[PDB]
Amino acid sequence: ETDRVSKEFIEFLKTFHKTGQEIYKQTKLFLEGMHYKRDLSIEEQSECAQDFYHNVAERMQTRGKVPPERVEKIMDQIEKYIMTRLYKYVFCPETTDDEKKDLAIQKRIRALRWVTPQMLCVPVNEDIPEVSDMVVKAITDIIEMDSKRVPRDKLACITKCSKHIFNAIKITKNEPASADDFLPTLIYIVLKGNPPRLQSNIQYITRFCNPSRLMTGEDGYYFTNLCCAVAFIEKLDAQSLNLSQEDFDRYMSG
Ligand SMILES: [Mg+2]
Repeated sequence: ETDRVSKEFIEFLKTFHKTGQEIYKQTKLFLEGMHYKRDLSIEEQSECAQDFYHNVAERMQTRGKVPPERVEKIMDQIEKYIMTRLYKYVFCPETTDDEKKDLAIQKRIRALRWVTPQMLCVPVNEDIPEVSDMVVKAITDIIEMDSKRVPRDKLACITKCSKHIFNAIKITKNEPASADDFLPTLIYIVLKGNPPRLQSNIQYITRFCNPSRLMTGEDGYYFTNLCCAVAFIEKLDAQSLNLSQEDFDRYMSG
């Protein structure tokens, strides 16, 4: 696969022949350097990648007189390339509590399989085949996030998931979904899906995705909601589900 990305990257840079070859050298040198920084904290490595993005984006416009309109495409090609290559080294580092967190969240979600959409006031009626299918399609995308290496592709999965969510809500209510309808539905989808390495995926995106795509409202709104969904689940309690500590503890055990 990576060879496919390398070919696509090299072929893509010839398109800009002049500046292209230059960017390729800079990119190859950045990776060579990251090899020597493998032992640093994931935060610092994230900083090297974030700086690399910034510095290369400001080196074309100037030295290459490249149109600020074509830059975006290029940057996406660069992220695809380097992240496709760093993935094995920066995703869920043994040097972080990423794995311990993936496990706690997984165990946590697995212990909450008794939580119903009703308890969460979720505007989703799975007794309606169409809605049920929307729900499973949503889960599919959230789960497939883990199989993607590039942060942008991981984001695309989150977006595809949320779009199935809105249709599930639309069909159930027979009208457009309200603002307050989303988050509860996403929490439900995550509870029923228990997405692989949820915490590692969230951190990876936050660490190596071009920040320009995370708080711009586009995929940023969806990403923020998923983080908010995980946090909601982490601290979910009796009152949270609209119950008395009594009931809650009953379910949680028996
Ligand atoms: Mg889909």
